[PDB]
Amino acid sequence: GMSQFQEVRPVAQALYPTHPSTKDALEEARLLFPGGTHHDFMRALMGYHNTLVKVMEEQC
Amino acid sequence: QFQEVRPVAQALYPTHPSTKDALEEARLLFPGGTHHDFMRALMGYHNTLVKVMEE
Ligand SMILES: [Cl-]
Ligand SMILES: [Cl-]
Repeated sequence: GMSQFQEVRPVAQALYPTHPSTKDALEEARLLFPGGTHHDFMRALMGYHNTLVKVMEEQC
Repeated sequence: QFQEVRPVAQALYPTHPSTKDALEEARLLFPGGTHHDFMRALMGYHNTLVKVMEE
């Protein structure tokens, strides 16, 4: 386990940006991680997307 | 290049059991650069998606 990563609840997180759209958020993430492949980039980001959608949906 | 992704499951891509696990899987794919930049990228996405989902 990588202990620098803790569970992030489906609420706004201070000290990190918020973008106009998921499109924009992907654009800005790609600027920070421009090297390495489009495939790996989407796997990383969409894996997070899918996970967060499931977490949000499963709550009450 | 990119298009807006709705706050729904994307069948082409994996799903993980927790946001910790999804961050770990993302860091395996992108081990370079600072923790700060990694989080700016991933939490920027988190914040954006949360805001759409919350209202
Ligand atoms: Cl850990
Ligand atoms: Cl890290």
